[PDB]
Amino acid sequence: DIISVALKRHSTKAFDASKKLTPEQAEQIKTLLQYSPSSLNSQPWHFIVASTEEGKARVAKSAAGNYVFSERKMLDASHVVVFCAKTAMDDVWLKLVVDQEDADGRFATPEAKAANDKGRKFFADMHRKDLHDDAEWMAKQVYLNVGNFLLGVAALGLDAVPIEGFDAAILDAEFGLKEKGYTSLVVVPVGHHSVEDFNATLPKSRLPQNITLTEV
Amino acid sequence: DIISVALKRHSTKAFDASKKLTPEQAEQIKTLLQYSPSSLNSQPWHFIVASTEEGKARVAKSAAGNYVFSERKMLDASHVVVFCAKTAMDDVWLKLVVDQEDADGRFATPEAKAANDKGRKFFADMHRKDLHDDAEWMAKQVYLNVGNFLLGVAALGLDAVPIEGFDAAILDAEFGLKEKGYTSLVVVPVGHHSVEDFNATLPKSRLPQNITLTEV
Ligand SMILES: Cc1cc2nc3c(=O)[nH]c(=O)nc-3n(C[C@H](O)[C@H](O)[C@H](O)COP(=O)(O)O)c2cc1C
Ligand SMILES: Cc1cc2nc3c(=O)[nH]c(=O)nc-3n(C[C@H](O)[C@H](O)[C@H](O)COP(=O)(O)O)c2cc1C
Ligand SMILES: O=C(O)c1cccnc1
Ligand SMILES: O=C(O)c1cccnc1
Repeated sequence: DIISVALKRHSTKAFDASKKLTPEQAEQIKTLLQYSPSSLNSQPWHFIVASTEEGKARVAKSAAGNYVFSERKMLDASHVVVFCAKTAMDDVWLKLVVDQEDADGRFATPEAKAANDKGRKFFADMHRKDLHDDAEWMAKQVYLNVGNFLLGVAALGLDAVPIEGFDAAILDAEFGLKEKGYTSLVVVPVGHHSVEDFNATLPKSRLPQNITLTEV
Repeated sequence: DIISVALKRHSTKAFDASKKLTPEQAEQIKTLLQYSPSSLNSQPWHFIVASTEEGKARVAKSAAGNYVFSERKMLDASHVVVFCAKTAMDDVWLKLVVDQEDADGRFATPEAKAANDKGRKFFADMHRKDLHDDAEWMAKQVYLNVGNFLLGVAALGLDAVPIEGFDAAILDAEFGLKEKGYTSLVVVPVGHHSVEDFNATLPKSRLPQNITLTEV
């Protein structure tokens, strides 16, 4: 039951450095990142999946100094995913999405294809020119992906933790993201928790529905 | 299996208005909204769950003008969730979260509780005072919740569609959100697709992982 999963998952505070994902699980986590939905199917994202110790070290540089509790989590875990957002929306990226939709056989005619591209241009241009929010709007889609991912990995029976506690500037420069047109937003170490994870046996806490939720 | 679910879910273009959530399902979707994770467990969110004809109509007012093709989706679905973000953060909201954690028994001492509050203040204050990004940061958490929700509902065997195509100004005023300190971001009709959902029988399209994903 997916509710069981939601009610039992937690942010892992410590991972077992000897516990690695199976080859199949590593396939599955990539599938989840890929198939997240997104406004307009714009998919405005890059993922860095670090599974080597050298790889994870490069990511963990972003936590050295000020985020050092995040460091252990990034280094101990089997796989560390950096979620990145496109910085500006390029008409090349919109073309590449609609051509992918076409290749997959989503459009019955070229009329259908041109109409999809036109719609996508309209909203994308609205974010950039009008609302001046295209970076933010693209970042929101990455956070949607994160939410999808966390539940997904929890349902696979894997431990994870979302981390905003890292230096985006450091991690960007470590992978040359600014120049490729990306920016790191969230790091998600994935694996199996150790006996040092105090949060594994703590009760979940949420505000009551009568505060957060109106039924009409 | 959750990967099956991720691969099979779709954005529903038309719902069957006769097909209601069971009373149990209506409780389950509320559970998912509440138990989404968030940075600092800040839960900077409100939900409107519209299940009456009256209620859905009030939401569908937001799909005036350019957003007309949203309207059907909002009226025909069994349940329609408006995801709202807090507009600025109040110290009252941070208190209410830490008091909730305490009531749920997450802290062994007052030292534990005071240190959690102070940590939450540190990052929260960083967003408002330094980065001037607290609105955006709270909205990002709401989108994480949306991602969690869409997969969750899909795992329950329910259809849904995320909608950014609505008039947030109209929906806010309809529900007096500005005055209560919220703003609508995403509308998610939930129910069962009809045979007129053209998207139910189309292939899923995503960019290939050789574009989106770097393994290190
Ligand atoms: C975007 C995001 C950022 C987070 N950053 C951190 C982090 O830097 N360090 C950490 O220990 N937990 C982090 N968390 C975990 C949260 O504190 C956690 O989701 C929240 O307290 C709810 O608990 P749960 O995830 O165990 O249900 C983050 C959560 C989210 C959603
Ligand atoms: C934030 C968000 C906003 C969306 N808004 C709309 C919308 O207003 N109308 C619509 O029909 N679909 C909307 N979509 C659906 C997307 O087009 C869909 O998620 C994407 O094409 C991928 O297809 P799938 O959800 O079937 O996998 C939205 C998706 C997201 C993530
Ligand atoms: O994905 C869509 O079709 C979409 C996204 C934003 C606004 N209107 C439509
Ligand atoms: O939730 C946390 O633990 C958190 C959030 C932001 C930054 N550092 C920690």
